Amino acid sequence: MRHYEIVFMVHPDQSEQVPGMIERYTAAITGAEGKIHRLEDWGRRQLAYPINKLHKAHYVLMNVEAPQEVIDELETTFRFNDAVIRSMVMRTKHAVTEAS
Amino acid sequence: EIDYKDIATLKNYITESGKIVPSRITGTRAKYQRQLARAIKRARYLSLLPYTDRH
Amino acid sequence: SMQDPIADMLTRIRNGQAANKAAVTMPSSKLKVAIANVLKEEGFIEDFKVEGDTKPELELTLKYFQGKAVVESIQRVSRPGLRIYKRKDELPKVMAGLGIAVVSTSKGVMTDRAARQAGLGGEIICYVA
Amino acid sequence: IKVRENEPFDVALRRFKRSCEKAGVLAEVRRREFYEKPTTERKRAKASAVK
Amino acid sequence: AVVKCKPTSPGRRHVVKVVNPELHKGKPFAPLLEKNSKSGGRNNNGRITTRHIGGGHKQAYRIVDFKRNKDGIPAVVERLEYDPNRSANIALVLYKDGERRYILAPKGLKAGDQIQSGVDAAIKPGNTLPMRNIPVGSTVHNVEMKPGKGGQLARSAGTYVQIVARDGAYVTLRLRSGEMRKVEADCRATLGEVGNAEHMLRVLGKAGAARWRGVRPTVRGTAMNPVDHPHGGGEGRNFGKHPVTPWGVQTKGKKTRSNKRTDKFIVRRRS
Amino acid sequence: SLSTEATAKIVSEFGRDANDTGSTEVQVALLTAQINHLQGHFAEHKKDHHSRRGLLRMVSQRRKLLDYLKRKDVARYTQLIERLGLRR
RNA sequence: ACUAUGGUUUUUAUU
RNA sequence: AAGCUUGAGUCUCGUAGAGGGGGGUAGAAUUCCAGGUGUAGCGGUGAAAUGCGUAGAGAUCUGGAGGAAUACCGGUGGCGAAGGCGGCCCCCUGGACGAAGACUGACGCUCAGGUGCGAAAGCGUGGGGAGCAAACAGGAUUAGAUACCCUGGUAGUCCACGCCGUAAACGAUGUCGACUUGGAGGUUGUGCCCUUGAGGCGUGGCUUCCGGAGCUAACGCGUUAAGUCGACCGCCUGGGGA
Repeated sequence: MRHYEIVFMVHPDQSEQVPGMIERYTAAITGAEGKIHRLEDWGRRQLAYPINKLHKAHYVLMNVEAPQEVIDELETTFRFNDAVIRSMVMRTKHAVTEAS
Repeated sequence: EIDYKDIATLKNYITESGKIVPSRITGTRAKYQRQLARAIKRARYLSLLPYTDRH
Repeated sequence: SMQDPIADMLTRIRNGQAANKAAVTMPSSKLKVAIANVLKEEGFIEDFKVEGDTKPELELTLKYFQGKAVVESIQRVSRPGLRIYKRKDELPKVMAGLGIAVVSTSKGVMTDRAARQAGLGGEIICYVA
Repeated sequence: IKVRENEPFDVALRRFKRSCEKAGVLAEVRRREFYEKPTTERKRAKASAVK
Repeated sequence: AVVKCKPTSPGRRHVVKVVNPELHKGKPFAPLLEKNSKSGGRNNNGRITTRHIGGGHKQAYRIVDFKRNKDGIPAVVERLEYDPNRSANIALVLYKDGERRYILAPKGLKAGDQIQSGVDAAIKPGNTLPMRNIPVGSTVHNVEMKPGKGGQLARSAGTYVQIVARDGAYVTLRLRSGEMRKVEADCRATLGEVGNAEHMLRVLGKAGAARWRGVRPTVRGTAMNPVDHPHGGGEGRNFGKHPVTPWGVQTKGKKTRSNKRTDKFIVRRRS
Repeated sequence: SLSTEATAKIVSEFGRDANDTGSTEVQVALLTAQINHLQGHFAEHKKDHHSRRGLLRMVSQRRKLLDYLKRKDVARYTQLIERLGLRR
């Protein structure tokens, strides 16, 4: 298995369609012996620039260990959800411990 | 190091114009200057730092 | 890289003379040591040592005189890709009797003086005076 | 470096040409070490006792 | 995508053909056909009204949906097909609760692909919705001017139009002609681009291969008697005259729009 | 490089004694595993320059050792073509 | 703002 | 030939890197498009004209597409058969090189023929065209302007696939390897030292200047040599014709 961070932004006018994706793909990772080390809300931040009429956004931090083809099949799952703005997949750095 | 989700210490290595501070004013070792310089750019893609600096 | 065992020997005996260095080192071989003994017997060097087992090293003690080096004329007058051979009657004269040529005979390394003494020819490997 | 305080008016005067950037502070005459002193002063003062 | 033919027979060296693995090649779906009767390019009194149409060869009609049948209902593409009367060709769709229909092809090379309809549609190509729902910068085809049995603007292969502003009951958009038009927003448009876009790469290699599909070569004006076409040449084939139609009017740069009525939709016309 | 296990599947199985690489055929067999893994570099992708050029470099390296096997190893070429599918 | 040129060629030996 | 394991290459753990391939993705402004606010200017040179605008430009809001490229990071700091290569993220991967052991046993180095490859420009069959722009159509300058200067603009620059194969490809020095001189600077590993160091002492790996022997017609080279030497390959006999 491989380790990844995954830290994503939620679109404030599509936001109700995210839990039906992420709380339902936790089975698709753990069915492959993978792990999700937090999936914690990082709250509504004001942005350093307006992303074309978007200036305040909600953040979530995942922390994951999985097969690489299950994170590739999660990328198409984030893209087909469209309420999420970048998955921000980043390699290695090992698993999080003691709540960071 | 390993994190760019917080910036309150990372901003110490950025100019008021948003560009990276030269290591010779901070005494920072060149391997860590390179890491901090790329970490400052990584934090722009999480929208925690601007790209401009036009007004 | 390294084609012949003495192509790095003659230069290291000729060089270091202006700084009057009393010693020089080089990698050691059967032919280098067989030459070092005759260069001591003819008074061109004062001592030679071998040091090692699997890739040995050779140190030569160089000879000097009042304000001067002693080995002022040393050349191969042959090349490893196009070697020089002579018959027992045809071994080369050097400085019309004031120098000596070095020959590799079927009885080892010796001067042309000593090869003609025995009645032998061979390969010519150095000219010294 | 850029403008960060004014507020209804600024010093201006050749803004950042031979003022506040390059000679003084690095280059040409290399005097008064203004680039490499200000952190050493901030390292040693500090209070350093009883406010 | 198109490919060049081998010189296995005379003249074939110059031929280019269109090939699509997802194209059915078998027969159309039999309940969704009619014969499409033709009036031959002539009125009830035997006189020519349309020319170059004589000498046709059998074509049908796929009962093609321009009437926006089953509005607000989702569907799926089952197969891709050819249509002799529209350059974008056709697709066959199966609707949510039963039955098929043929639709003007949205850009795509696949089947098993779903589509949505009305204000519950996603902002994705091939979906059909009222223009009052689409955001500025959106591309659309088959955009509709009035509800009815037909459908207007952006239907030829590879065409689309893009919307630049929205205010009240109307939207403002940029045409392929260079015209700028302000159209009614309740009208049902399809997202993205209309399919094929390779229709002008057709060669029609053999001189009989235009004829066997009902296409007629147009009769050259200079080759006629001067009293049957005013452009007719002399015995030495000499030109010596300004270009004209078979009805005596000049054509090189001469304008013909005479309407003064369709003002509501006008912003800035083509230039 | 080849994995420690895909290496062991040659250097601790194919030689004439335990962990033998002094049988010249083991130097040809390990390269026949490395060149098959380099022909495995593709999918995903086809047009990688350093792998298409490095694949031909492993052909140069195999022509070196196979010509030597039919030159200085007496008879061991006909004792190897029964164990390597060099003619598929 | 603001420019193009003009062929060819020469001068001692001697203690 | 058989043993040795000094030349050369390799694995385990490790180092730095704008080296290459395949997929994704982002901030601004020049531009284009539609409506407000409010007016006649804008544009451009040595100085101007053609032009954009006056039928509503420039500027400033409002609301969005379209295209090429990636600020800082950046350091005589790094990598790559050569050519050449700096966004940020993922999926693959060559070379070089460090510690301590284990291994092949000459496996090196050179190379005719052959087959390999691009910084720009061009060609085939189609797409896409902001910033610029052979040719093109104007204007000014002029004696004329094909040139300076200026408004627009095609092919091209971008993209998919097959061709093109070149150069001041010049780091002008074909290549592997060893020895050696006076003084500094930069820069990546590993050992040793209670770092008693606010950094050295060894040993690998890397690297820029300034002297000096030898070397040159003169500039230059200078331990990373054009110095000292040895082997493999390749090339050469006046100018113009050409």
